[PDB]
This record gives sequence, structure tokens and C-alpha cells, in this order.
Amino acid sequence: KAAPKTLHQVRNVAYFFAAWLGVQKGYIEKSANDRLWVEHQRKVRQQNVERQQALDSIKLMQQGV
Amino acid sequence: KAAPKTLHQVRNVAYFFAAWLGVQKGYIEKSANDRLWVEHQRKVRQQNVERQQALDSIKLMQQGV
Amino acid sequence: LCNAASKVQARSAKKLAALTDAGIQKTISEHNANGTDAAVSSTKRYLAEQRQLFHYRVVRFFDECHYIISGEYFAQYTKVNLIWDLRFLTKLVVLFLIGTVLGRQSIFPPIDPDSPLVEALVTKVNPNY
Amino acid sequence: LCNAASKVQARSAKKLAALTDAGIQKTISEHNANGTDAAVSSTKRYLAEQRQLFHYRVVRFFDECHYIISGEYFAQYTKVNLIWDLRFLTKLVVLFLIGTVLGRQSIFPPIDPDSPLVEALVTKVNPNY
Amino acid sequence: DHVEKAMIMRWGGTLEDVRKLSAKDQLRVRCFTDIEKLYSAYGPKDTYLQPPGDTLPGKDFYR
Amino acid sequence: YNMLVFRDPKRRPQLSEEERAKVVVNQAEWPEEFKDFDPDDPYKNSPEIIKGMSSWNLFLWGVECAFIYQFYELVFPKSI
Amino acid sequence: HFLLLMFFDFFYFIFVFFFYGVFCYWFILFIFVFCFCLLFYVFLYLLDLFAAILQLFIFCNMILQLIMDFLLFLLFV
Amino acid sequence: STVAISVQGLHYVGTGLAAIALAGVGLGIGTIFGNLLVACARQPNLTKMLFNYAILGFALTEAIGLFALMLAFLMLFS
Amino acid sequence: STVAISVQGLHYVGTGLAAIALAGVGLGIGTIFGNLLVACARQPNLTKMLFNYAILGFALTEAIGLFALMLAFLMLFS
Amino acid sequence: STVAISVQGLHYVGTGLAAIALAGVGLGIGTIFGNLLVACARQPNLTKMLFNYAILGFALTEAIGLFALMLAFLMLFS
Amino acid sequence: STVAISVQGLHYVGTGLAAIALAGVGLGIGTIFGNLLVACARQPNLTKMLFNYAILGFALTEAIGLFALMLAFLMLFS
Amino acid sequence: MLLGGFVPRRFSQFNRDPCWMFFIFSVGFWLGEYPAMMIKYNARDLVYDPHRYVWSHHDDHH
Ligand SMILES: CCCCCCCCCCCCCCCCCC(=O)OC[C@H](COP(=O)([O-])OCC(O)COP(=O)([O-])OC[C@@H](COC(=O)CCCCCCCCCCCCCCCCC)OC(=O)CCCCCCCCCCCCCCCCC)OC(=O)CCCCCCCCCCCCCCCCC
Ligand SMILES: CCCCCCCCCCCCCCCCCC(=O)OC[C@H](COP(=O)([O-])OCC(O)COP(=O)([O-])OC[C@@H](COC(=O)CCCCCCCCCCCCCCCCC)OC(=O)CCCCCCCCCCCCCCCCC)OC(=O)CCCCCCCCCCCCCCCCC
Ligand SMILES: CCCCCCCCCCCCCCCCCC(=O)OC[C@H](COP(=O)([O-])OCC(O)COP(=O)([O-])OC[C@@H](COC(=O)CCCCCCCCCCCCCCCCC)OC(=O)CCCCCCCCCCCCCCCCC)OC(=O)CCCCCCCCCCCCCCCCC
Ligand SMILES: CCCCCCCCCCCCCCCCCC(=O)OC[C@H](COP(=O)([O-])OCC(O)COP(=O)([O-])OC[C@@H](COC(=O)CCCCCCCCCCCCCCCCC)OC(=O)CCCCCCCCCCCCCCCCC)OC(=O)CCCCCCCCCCCCCCCCC
Ligand SMILES: CCCCCCCCCCCCCCCCCC(=O)OC[C@H](COP(=O)([O-])OCC[N+](C)(C)C)OC(=O)CCCCCCCCCCCCCCCCC
Ligand SMILES: CCCCCCCCCCCCCCCCCC(=O)OC[C@H](COP(=O)([O-])OCC[N+](C)(C)C)OC(=O)CCCCCCCCCCCCCCCCC
Ligand SMILES: CCCCCCCC/C=C\CCCCCCCC(=O)O[C@H](COC(=O)CCCCCCC/C=C/CCCCCCCC)COP(=O)(O)OCCN
Ligand SMILES: CCCCCCCC/C=C\CCCCCCCC(=O)O[C@H](COC(=O)CCCCCCC/C=C/CCCCCCCC)COP(=O)(O)OCCN
Repeated sequence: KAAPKTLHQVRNVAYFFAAWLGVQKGYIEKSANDRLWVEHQRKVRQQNVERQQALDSIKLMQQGV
Repeated sequence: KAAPKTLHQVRNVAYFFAAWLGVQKGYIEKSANDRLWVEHQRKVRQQNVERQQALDSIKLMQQGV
Repeated sequence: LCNAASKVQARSAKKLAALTDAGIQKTISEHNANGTDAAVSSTKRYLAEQRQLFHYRVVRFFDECHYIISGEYFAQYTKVNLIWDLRFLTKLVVLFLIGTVLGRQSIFPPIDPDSPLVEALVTKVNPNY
Repeated sequence: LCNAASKVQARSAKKLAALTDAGIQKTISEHNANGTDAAVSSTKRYLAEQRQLFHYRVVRFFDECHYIISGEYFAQYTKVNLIWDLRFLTKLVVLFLIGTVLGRQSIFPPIDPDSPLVEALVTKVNPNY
Repeated sequence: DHVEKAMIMRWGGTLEDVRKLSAKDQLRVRCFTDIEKLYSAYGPKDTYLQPPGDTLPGKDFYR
Repeated sequence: YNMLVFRDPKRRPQLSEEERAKVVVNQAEWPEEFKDFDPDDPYKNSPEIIKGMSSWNLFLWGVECAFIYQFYELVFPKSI
Repeated sequence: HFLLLMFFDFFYFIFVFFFYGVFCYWFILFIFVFCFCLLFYVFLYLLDLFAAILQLFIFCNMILQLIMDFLLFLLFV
Repeated sequence: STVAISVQGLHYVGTGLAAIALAGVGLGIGTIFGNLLVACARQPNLTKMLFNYAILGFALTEAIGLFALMLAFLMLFS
Repeated sequence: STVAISVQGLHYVGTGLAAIALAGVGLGIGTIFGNLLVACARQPNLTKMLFNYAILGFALTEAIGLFALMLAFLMLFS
Repeated sequence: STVAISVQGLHYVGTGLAAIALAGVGLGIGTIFGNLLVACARQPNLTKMLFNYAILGFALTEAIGLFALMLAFLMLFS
Repeated sequence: STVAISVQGLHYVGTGLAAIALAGVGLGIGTIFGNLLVACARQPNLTKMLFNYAILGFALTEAIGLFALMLAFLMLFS
Repeated sequence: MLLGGFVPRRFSQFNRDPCWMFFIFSVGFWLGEYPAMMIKYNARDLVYDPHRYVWSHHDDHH
């Protein structure tokens, strides 16, 4: 059993590992962006609620009960 | 040269043709939707221009020259 | 980290020795003696054979087309041919659906601007996706 | 529609007869006599060989890992090995980039909500895409 | 040089203004510039001619 | 034959038909590289410069280099 | 060189932004256009290669003609 | 009174006029080839000289065609 | 005073002028074929060679027409 | 000041200019047939062969006129 | 400012331009008959055959002029 | 002057000479940069610059 003249199997494994690492990088980036957008939407809804409350308060003052 | 016992090549060609036909159907659908959206955007811009012209006309009347 | 690797290598060696295929064992022994890779050589042999058999595939395709068109295929039709044709039809249908999905680049049909579902597009949590 | 088909078949037949490979010609003759498909048989043979060589691939992988780790690979390092390693590095880099693109499912990085480019997302001609 | 000029002029007219953006935004802008270069004289003219009624910023945005 | 504008040179015959017919061909003396020599494909048996390096492999290497050149910034963008 | 730049711009535009038609039902039109563009590319390159050398022939020929217009040859006896 | 006017679409008109120069170029090529066929008919052996001179001239007429085409592009893209 | 004007209908004129360039190409082709017929009768034994040369000249003339037509469609659309 | 103008009747000028290109095509055809008659009187035995080539020139000459004719409709109906 | 203008009288100009195409057609027809006389005086035995071809050439050459004339009528009556 | 030299008969022979190996690598780069441009510049997520109408070369050179 002589020494291997080629390293094809190791290269294939390395190819798979590199592709997997790239996939992990992309997934992490996408997850971070999704979390940022979720937080942004939550803030937008909170601001809308605050604006509605302010409008209701002004209408209540106009009612003058 | 006896008659063929299998029809693998014809089946492969038919598989390719069916996939191609599906691709054409999807492309046609997407193109139609894109054209519809382009027309919608053009109409939106036209409506915005008309609204701006109406606002400018009202401002001109307020100017009263 | 090392014991696991040794165990996996030992298991693979046992399985490789277990097989009683004369050709496979002969090729493995020859490649080990020469230090080359048997699997890669097999892949290259298969690719070369396919490259040399392309026009054979074309000739077989034309011969099969003549056989079907001549009506000889239906003369000896049997239940096995019916099963094969049903398999063929199923593959055609699934391929057509996949082709449509890829063609429109979306699982679902796109929403027209006049549809009431446009609001859903406007209210996407992540506009990038 | 028919003359073109006949011409293509004739050209393929001429090319098939032109090749001077004894094994290919022998296999073609045998399959024609039996009426079977040579290319499909070759594909099945290759798949069977690969299925039977999986653990051989594992053993070769472990042997190559030992060869590299032992330092014997670098002892006989030459320019050819350098060329192969450069090819290997290029494939690794391109695979990493492709993996990142697929992982984020977008050619370009997604736009953050605080970025000024969000307007572009809002002004998409076709929100479906 | 042309790419940097486009980035500066379209996003504040000063280098610091461009640097205020993130790397991804700069990538987007540079790729749009490449799109314009590839389009040249045969591409759609809406890439530099603002259609009437468009809501996007005009030439006097930073003036 | 030709490869784009590059044409393969062809040696002009020097022997007459009468003299040529009297020549005895013995391919055993020929080098292994040139046996069953064909003017239309003289390099069919020529050895590869790098063992296991096919032309398609180099073509794919160039394609990968182009892809890297075009896509590197998409993954590692840098500020101005 | 102006003509070459313009044609190359057109070729880049159509090749990049209209290659998808290969997968569509109008692939034949794109194939015809692509073959036409390749033929024109080859023709332009050949024409430029020949004209570059011809123009130098003529640039030197004008000067040699100027010289010849004032040369007088004596006959040996 | 001083009046400065800037007409945009005029550059199209100049472009078309330059293209007309090609009419005297394409015809010029036909004249060369027209003479070539006659010359080859009465001197078949000397086809080499005639064909080469035809293609040499075709380049010295195509140059003039390129002269105009450049101006057309300048007045079309600027 | 500074006045900038943009006439939307001037590209038609430029397109028409470019189309006029085809008059030379058409006449050039006619000259080529007119000589071809004369040459064929003179030396009919060389019909194929003359036919090939005429086609070559026709292709060159057609290319010039495409150049002229290229400036026409561009102005017509652009 | 910015002024945008849209003149509706200018496509007539473009259409007329494109039609002018037909003069070259008509002249080219006349030259082809004029040479055909001369050639036939010289080599009557090959009259049929000459006629086919003359038609070929017409097919390759009338086509150019169609392109000019096409531009007329693209502008006349737009 | 946006200004849309619709000129009626331009159709006369385009119509006149189309008529110019007849100049080539009229000349082309004269060329055919000019060669016909030369051909007839060179081989009178074929006068009838040559006359038939000349009529064919006239019909083809005349057809082009009608295309231009049709455009004139379209613009003149629109 | 294009007089002589090694000339591969087909693609498979381009690996029989270092110079032609480099040539085929360069051809691969040339032809493969186009699909990359197709993918990159026709991507779904590609977005035109919102400020593209703020400035353009057309106004600058004019
Ligand atoms: C939105 C659109 C975006 C578009 C982007 C652009 C798209 C591309 C455009 C073109 C770009 C330029 C061209 C680039 C080409 C690159 C590819 C190429 O040429 O490859 C040839 C190259 C071989 O070329 P070579 O070296 O010349 O071969 C010489 C001989 O021919 C050798 O011959 P052979 O006999 O060896 O033949 C077999 C060989 C050849 O086969 C092939 O050719 C394969 C297919 C080639 C194309 C691959 C493209 C990949 C692209 C990305 C992924 C897309 C999906 C791919 C689907 C593939 C399905 C088969 O098979 C392999 O290569 C095997 C590879 C797989 C190895 C698996 C081993 C896993 C071991 C794991 C152990 C873990 C232990 C952990 C213990 C921890 C303890 C603590 O093969 C590869 O590089 C294979 C890469 C495979 C990557 C797969 C990644 C999958 C995703 C990650 C995994 C996620 C799931 C599993 C997770 C599990 C948990 C971890
Ligand atoms: C967004 C996410 C969406 C996700 C959706 C879901 C995704 C899938 C999830 C899973 C779903 C369930 C599983 C479904 C599996 C279906 C596939 C399958 O099993 O296939 C096995 C099946 C064979 O199985 P079998 O019959 O059991 O085989 C028995 C033996 O093993 C036979 O052994 P063998 O020795 O024959 O082995 C070779 C054989 C086996 O090789 C394979 O296995 C091939 C790969 C199998 C997977 C294919 C998946 C396709 C899915 C859609 C496309 C995606 C990209 C695929 C890329 C493939 C790259 C190679 O090769 C072939 O199959 C050859 C097929 C290609 C034939 C090409 C002939 C073209 C002739 C054109 C002539 C035109 C003349 C016109 C004249 C007009 C005159 C007026 O093969 C196929 O069905 C092949 C389909 C290929 C479709 C390609 C379509 C490409 C796009 C259209 C063309 C556009 C460009 C060109 C246009 C040119 C102008 C027209
Ligand atoms: C022991 C227990 C038994 C079951 C007990 C009861 C059930 C218990 C519950 C659990 C059951 C698990 C499932 C059953 C086992 C399945 C695997 C198996 O045995 O296969 C052997 C089988 C060999 O058996 P054989 O009968 O000797 O076959 C002879 C040849 O295959 C030749 O066949 P042929 O002559 O018919 O050829 C047909 C034709 C047809 O060949 C093909 O068409 C090849 C397949 C193409 C892909 C189609 C989709 C495949 C299915 C995916 C989804 C699976 C969902 C369900 C999985 C559940 C798993 C739990 O072949 C070709 O032409 C060659 C193919 C060349 C093309 C290659 C490139 C393909 C590209 C694909 C493109 C599409 C990708 C998607 C994206 C596209 C975007 C555009 O090995 C394979 O070939 C396997 C390949 C696929 C591996 C992954 C499959 C999914 C995951 C399976 C996990 C199983 C875990 C079991 C653990 C056991 C621990 C003790
Ligand atoms: C005569 C021309 C001479 C040139 C003159 C100068 C230049 C003039 C300008 C024009 C030049 C044209 C281009 C050159 C020709 C290229 C094709 C060729 O001949 O291939 C030879 C070659 C066979 O020759 P060989 O020397 O015997 O090769 C040994 C074996 O191939 C084995 O190779 P190996 O020993 O190196 O091992 C490599 C290794 C590794 O092999 C591979 O990596 C196989 C390839 C995988 C795909 C990677 C990308 C390939 C490149 C595509 C982009 C190229 C764009 C530029 C194309 C320009 C065309 C104008 O093998 C494997 O492991 C086998 C693969 C098993 C896995 C199968 C499944 C693959 C899945 C791929 C997934 C990725 C898809 C993309 C999307 C992914 C999304 C997640 O055939 C192939 O391998 C071709 C396969 C792919 C064909 C399509 C490629 C693009 C289109 C080319 C059209 C060419 C038209 C020519 C017309 C000529 C009329 C006279
Ligand atoms: C303790 C020790 C630790 C060691 C750790 C080591 C970690 C190593 C991690 C990986 C490093 C990878 C480095 C290489 C990749 C670099 C990529 C990069 O930055 O590219 C940016 C640059 C691009 O930068 P850019 O972004 O300016 O370019 C973009 C340009 N526009 C915008 C116009 C599109 O990419 C390239 O230029 C890539 C060129 C190809 C690279 C591969 C070359 C291979 C050899 C080919 C030539 C020889 C062929 C011979 C054939 C014939 C033989 C006979
Ligand atoms: C005597 C006559 C000589 C004739 C020589 C004939 C040469 C034939 C060449 C065939 C094609 C070669 C392709 C090479 C591709 C290289 C890689 C690449 O991407 O290039 C693409 C380039 C450009 O291709 P592109 O324009 O498609 O690039 C697209 C890139 N983007 C999209 C970014 C714009 O190809 C060329 O321009 C090559 C043209 C070659 C023309 C012939 C030049 C002859 C004169 C120089 C001779 C030098 C000899 C020196 C010898 C030593 C002297 C001491
Ligand atoms: C044309 C298709 C090309 C296919 C290439 C695929 C490459 C994928 C590489 C990366 C994979 C991991 C990605 C991780 C992140 C995924 C997130 C996600 O789900 O995103 C979906 C994409 O996800 C999918 O649709 C795919 C789901 C999984 C598909 C599975 C494929 C078939 C698996 C068969 C399994 C059979 C058993 C095998 C076992 C093997 C291991 C033991 C898109 O929508 P979003 O915008 O993210 O959010 C939607 C909210 N409205
Ligand atoms: C994960 C990858 C999976 C790959 C599967 C691919 C399957 C594709 C099947 C259908 C293909 C035809 C689709 C037709 C419609 C395409 C429209 C289009 O361009 O849309 C792009 C999709 O286009 C692309 O990105 C791909 C472009 C082409 C890719 C080319 C791939 C490699 C080709 C190599 C060619 C080499 C030479 C081979 C010659 C063979 C034939 C002679 C997405 O963006 P849109 O939302 O539509 O609009 C964007 C506007 N802002």
C-alpha cells in the first residue's frame, strides 16, 4: 500500500466544508437582518399607537367633559 | 439489431420537453404580471401629476393674479 | 476526536473487506499498490464512456421513435408497459410543475396590482425578502 | 422535419462508426444484438461501483489525512503540487462565496431598516419580486 | 474615479457624507453605476431621466 | 486543420512516388508518442504537461477566477 | 476605435441583459442575434487589423513619393 | 435684443446627413467589384492580383465610410 | 435670453435621412450583378468563381447598409 | 427656460425621406436587367442561367427597399 | 413647459419627397430599354425574347415606384 | 506573421502545452465573466439608487 499520489477525497471534504461555512455566514447575516426588521416593525407599531393615543387625547379635550 | 426493449432516450427527451414547457408557462405568467405592474406604476405617476397640477391650480387661484 | 476517527476507519475497512466482489477487490488492490484512487478512476471512465456514447444515444432515440411511430410498440403492449407509462406520466407532470415554479421564480402566482392582496405585499416584515 | 431527422441520424451513425474503440464497439454490438441500451447500462454500472466504493473513499480520506498530517506530503513538495493547491484554494474561495449567497438567499446583502436605501425597496415596480 | 464621483454627487456631494453610509450601501450604489455603464446608450432612459410624478428626490435635493 | 486563425503547418513531400513506394515502414522504431501517426491529429498521444490536469479543468479554473473577481465584493464589501 | 467601442457596448448590453431568452420560447431570435454579433465582431477585428497595416504602408508611401518627386537618376556609361 | 437658444433635437438631423455619405461608399464598393468580375473574365490566370487590389481598395473606401460613421456617432451620442 | 427647446419629432427626420443611404447600397448591388452577367457571358467557364466574388461584394455592401440602418433604428427609438 | 415641444406632423418628412431610398433600388434593378439583355445577346445559349442570377440580384436588391419601406410604416403609423 | 403642436401642412412636404423616388424608377426603366436597343442591334434574332425580359424588368422596376407613390397618397390623403 | 507553432486539434489537447494551458484558462475567465455579470446585474434583490435622479453624467457633460 504505497503513499497516495492524489488527495482528491480530502479536497472534496474541504469543498463541502467551505460551502457549508459560506452557508452559515449567509444564514447568520439573514437572521440578523430579519431580527432588525422585526424590531423596526415593532417600533413602528408602538409609534402608531402613541400617535393614536395623542389624537384620542386631543379629541377628549375637544369634548371637554 | 433487434427491436428496443426500453425507451429510455425518448423518456429523457420528453422529460426535458415537459420541464421546458413548464418554464415557458412560468415565464409567460411572470412577464404578464410585470407588464401589469408597470402599467399600474405609470397610472400612479399620472395620478400624482394630476393631483400636483390641481394643487398648483388652487394655489394659483389663492394667489389671485 | 481521534478515537472516533480510528473507529470509523476500522468500520469502513471491515465493510470494505466484507464485500465479496472479485472485480471491486481486484481494482482496490491494484489502486492501493499503485497508490491511486479507484473511485476517481471509475468516475473518469464513466464520463469518457458517456462522452463516446452520445451519438449512440441519438441513434437509439431515433430508433425508439421509429419503433413507437410504426405501431409495433403498441402491438405487444402489456401490463408492465402500462406501469412504466404511468411512471413516465407522473414524472412528466411533476417536471412540468417544477418547471412552472422555476419559470415564474416563485412558489405561488404573483399578485396583480388590482388584487386586494397587495396590502400583504405592502405590509411585509422584511421588504428585502 | 423528416429530412432533417434523417440527416441527423445519418451523421450520428457515421460518427459512431468512426470511433475505433474496441470496447465501445463491442458493447454497442452486444447491446444492439440484445436490444438493450448501452448508455443506461454504463450509468447503472457506475452507480453500483460508486455505491460499493463509499467505504473505500472513507479509507482513502483517512489515509490521505494521515499522509498530510505526518508531514510526508510536504517533504516531497514540488511545483506541480503548488499548482494543484492553488487550484484547490480557488475552488474553496468560489464555493465559500456561492455558499454565502445561497445562505442569505440573495446576491446582495439585505438592506437594514435604518439604511437610506429602504426607499428603493418601497418604490419597487413589482413588489412580488 | 467615476464611481467615486457618482457616489459623492448622489449622496451629499462630500466624501464624509458617503462615508456616513455602510459598506453595503456603497456596494449597492457602485453596482447601480455598473448597471448604468452596461446600459449606456441602449438601456432604458428612466435610469437618469426622472419621469413626471416620480416621488424620488430631484436634482435640488441637497441644494 | 485550424484552431481559429492558427493553422497547423504541413511538411511538403520530398520523395517521388517511385522512390516512396520502395520505402519500408517500421513503426517499431518510432517513438511511443508518434505511433499510428495521423496528420489530422498528430498530438493525440502527446503526454499531458501536468498529469490529471485536463483542458476543461483549466477552463473551469478561469471561470472560477472570473466569478471570484465579480463576486468578492458582494461578500466582503469595503468602504470608500 | 469609436466604432469598435460602440459595437462592444451593444454586444455587452445584449449578451448580459438578454441571455435569459435562451431558456424562453423566443430563444431562436436571441441565437440569431448572437451569431450575427459574433460574425460582426470577427469582421471588425479583421478589418481593423488589415487597415492598421495598410495605413502605415500609405503613411510611409506619401513620404517616399515626396522624395521621389525630386530625384534624378543618371545612366552609367 | 440678445437671445440665446439651445435646440436639443438638432443633433439627430446632423447624424442622418452624415449617414448619407455611406451612399457614395456602398456604391463605390459595387463599382470595384463590378470591374473585378469583368477583369477576371478576360484574365482568369491573373485572378490573384485583381482580387487583392479589389480588397485593398475596399479598405480605402471603407475608411471614408468609417470617417462619416464616427461623426454620426459623435453627433448621435453627444 | 437663454431658451432650451426639446423637439420630440426631430428623430423622424434623422431616421429618414439615414434610410437614404440605402440608395447607394441598392445601386451598388445592381452594379455588381450587372457586371456579373456581362462577365459570365464573356467567360462562362468561371461562373462559380465570379458568383462567389459577387456574393462577397454583396455582403460588404449589405454591411454598410446595416451601419446606415444602425443609425436609423437608434435615432428612431432613442 | 426649459421648454418641451411635441410636433405631431413631422413623421411625414421622415416617411418621405425613407421613400427616397427606393430610387437607388429601382435604378439598380434597371442596371441588372440592362446588363442581362446585353449579356444574353452575347451568349444566347446560356440565357436561362443568366436569368436566374438576375432574379437573385433582384431578390437581394428588393430586400433593401423593404427595410426602407419598413421604416416608413414604423413612422407613418406612429 | 409642455407644448403639443399639430401641423396640418407638413403632409405636403412628405408627399413631395416620395415623388423623388420616381426619378430613379424613371431612369431605371430608360436604362433597360437603352440596353435593349444595343442588345437587339447585337443579336436581332432574339429581339422577341429580349423584349419579353425587358417588359419583366420594367414591371419589377415599376413596382418599386408604386410603393413610393402609395406613401404619397397615404400622406396626401391624411 | 502566423507561420507555425503548436496547434491543438481540439479542446482536449489544450493541456498538451503550457502556453495553450494559459490560453484556455484566459478563455475560461473571459467567457465565464459574462454569466457572472448576468447573475449579478439581473438579481432580484438589485435595487436602483434612490438618488439616481439627483445627478447624472448627462447633466455633467452637457
Ligand atoms: C441565487 C443564485 C446564485 C448562483 C450562484 C452561482 C452558481 C454557480 C455558477 C458557476 C460558478 C463557477 C463554477 C464553480 C464550481 C464549483 C463546484 C465544482 O466544480 O465542484 C467540483 C468539485 C470536484 O472537482 P475536482 O476536485 O476537480 O474533482 C476531481 C475528480 O473528478 C473527483 O471525482 P469523484 O469521483 O470524486 O466524483 C465525486 C465528486 C464530484 O461530485 C460533484 O461534482 C458534486 C457536484 C458538483 C457541483 C457542486 C456545486 C456546489 C455549489 C453550492 C451548493 C449548491 C447545491 C449543490 C447540490 C449537489 C447535489 C449532489 O463528489 C464530490 O465532489 C463530493 C463532495 C461532497 C463531500 C461530502 C463529504 C461530507 C463529509 C462530512 C463530514 C463531517 C464530520 C464532522 C465531524 C465533527 C466532529 C466534531 O466538487 C466540489 O467542489 C463539491 C462541492 C460540494 C458542496 C456541497 C455543499 C452543500 C451545502 C452545505 C451542506 C448542508 C447540508 C449538510 C449539512 C450537514 C452538517 C454539517
Ligand atoms: C424555488 C425552489 C423550487 C423547488 C421545486 C422542487 C424541487 C424538486 C424537489 C423534488 C421533487 C420530486 C422529485 C422529482 C425528480 C424529477 C427529476 C428526475 O428524477 O429525473 C430523472 C429522470 C431520469 O430518470 P429515469 O427515467 O428513471 O432514468 C433511467 C436511467 O437512470 C437513465 O440513465 P441515463 O444513462 O439516461 O442517465 C442520464 C440521464 C439521467 O440524468 C439525470 O438524472 C439528470 C438530472 C436529474 C434531475 C433533473 C431535475 C430537473 C428539474 C428542473 C430543472 C432544474 C435544473 C436541472 C439542472 C440539471 C443539470 C444536469 O439524463 C437525463 O435525464 C437526460 C435529460 C436531458 C435530455 C436532453 C435532450 C434535449 C434534446 C432537445 C432536442 C430539441 C430539438 C428541437 C427540434 C425542433 C424542430 C422544429 O431524468 C429527467 O427527468 C431529466 C429531466 C431534465 C430536465 C431539464 C430541464 C432544464 C430546463 C429546460 C431547458 C432550458 C435550456 C435549454 C433550452 C433549449 C431550447 C429548447
Ligand atoms: C432499510 C429500511 C428500508 C425502509 C423501511 C420502511 C420505511 C422506514 C422509514 C424510513 C425510510 C427512509 C427512506 C428509505 C431509504 C431511502 C434511501 C435508500 O435506501 O436509497 C438507496 C439507494 C440505492 O438503492 P437501489 O435500489 O440500489 O437504487 C439503484 C440506483 O438508485 C439506480 O436506480 P434506477 O435504476 O431506478 O435509476 C433511476 C434514475 C432516477 O434518479 C434520480 O432521479 C435521482 C434522484 C434525483 C433527486 C430526486 C429527489 C430525491 C428525493 C428527495 C426527497 C426525499 C424525501 C423523503 C426522504 C425521507 C428520509 C427519511 O437514476 C438515475 O438516472 C441516476 C440519477 C442521476 C442524477 C443525479 C443528480 C440529481 C440532481 C437532482 C436535482 C434536484 C435537486 C433539488 C433542487 C433543484 C432545483 C432546480 O441509494 C440512492 O441512490 C440514494 C440517493 C438519495 C439519498 C438521499 C435520499 C433522501 C434521504 C434518505 C434517508 C434514509 C435514511 C435511512 C437510515 C437507515 C439506517 C439503518
Ligand atoms: C474546440 C474548442 C477549443 C477552444 C478554442 C479557443 C476558445 C474559443 C472560444 C469558445 C470556447 C468555448 C468554451 C470551451 C468548451 C467548454 C466545454 C467543453 O468542451 O467541455 C469539455 C469537457 C470534456 O472534455 P475533457 O477534456 O474530456 O474533460 C474531462 C472530463 O470533463 C472531466 O473533467 P476533469 O477531469 O477536469 O474533472 C473535473 C471535475 C469537476 O467537473 C465539474 O465541475 C463539472 C462542471 C460543473 C459545473 C461548473 C461550472 C461549469 C462552467 C459553466 C460556465 C461557463 C461559461 C462560459 C461558457 C462559454 C461557451 C461559449 O469533474 C467531475 O467531478 C465531474 C462532474 C460531476 C458532477 C455533475 C453535476 C454538476 C452539477 C453542477 C452544479 C452547478 C450548476 C450551476 C448552478 C448552481 C446553483 C447552486 O466537457 C465538460 O466537462 C463540459 C460540461 C459542462 C458543459 C457546459 C459548459 C458551458 C458551455 C460550453 C459550450 C461550449 C461550446 C463549444 C462549441 C464548439 C464548436 C466547434
Ligand atoms: C498562522 C497562519 C495562518 C494562515 C491563514 C491563511 C488563511 C487564508 C484564507 C484564504 C485566502 C484566499 C486568498 C486568495 C483569494 C483572494 C480573493 C480576493 O481578494 O480577490 C479580490 C479581487 C477583486 O478585487 P476587487 O473587489 O477590487 O475587484 C472587483 C472589481 N469590479 C468591481 C470591477 C468587478 O479578485 C481577483 O482579482 C481574483 C483574481 C483571481 C484569484 C485566483 C488566482 C489563481 C491563479 C490564476 C493564475 C495562474 C493560472 C495558471 C494557468 C496555467 C498554468 C500552466
Ligand atoms: C499577424 C496577425 C496576428 C493575428 C492574431 C490573432 C489572435 C487571435 C485571438 C483569438 C481570441 C483570443 C482571446 C483572448 C482572451 C483573453 C482574456 C480576456 O478576457 O480577453 C478578452 C478581451 C476583451 O473581450 P471583451 O471585450 O468581450 O471583454 C468583456 C469585458 N467587459 C465586459 C468587462 C468589458 O478580448 C480581446 O479584446 C482580444 C482581442 C484580440 C485581437 C487581436 C490582437 C492582435 C494584436 C496583438 C498581438 C500581440 C502579440 C505579441 C507577441 C509578442 C511581441 C514581441
Ligand atoms: C431553485 C432551487 C435551488 C436550490 C438550492 C438550495 C440551496 C440552499 C442552501 C442553504 C440552505 C439553508 C438555508 C437556511 C435558511 C432558510 C430560511 C428559510 O426557510 O427561508 C425560506 C426558504 O426555505 C424554504 O422554502 C426551504 C425549506 C427547506 C427545503 C427542504 C428541501 C428538501 C429536503 C428533503 C429532506 C429529505 C430528508 C434528507 C435528510 C438529510 C439530512 C439527515 C425563504 O423564505 P424566507 O424569506 O426566509 O422567510 C419566509 C417567511 N414568509
Ligand atoms: C440556486 C440556483 C438554482 C438554479 C436553477 C435555474 C433554473 C432556471 C429555469 C428558468 C430559466 C429561465 C428564466 C426566464 C426568466 C428570467 C428573468 C430574469 O432575468 O429574472 C432574474 C433571473 O435572472 C438571473 O438572475 C439569471 C440570469 C441568467 C443566468 C445564466 C446562468 C449561467 C449561464 C451560462 C451560459 C454559458 C453558455 C451556455 C450556452 C448554452 C446554449 C447555447 C431575476 O430577477 P427578476 O425579479 O426577474 O427581475 C430583476 C429586475 N430587478
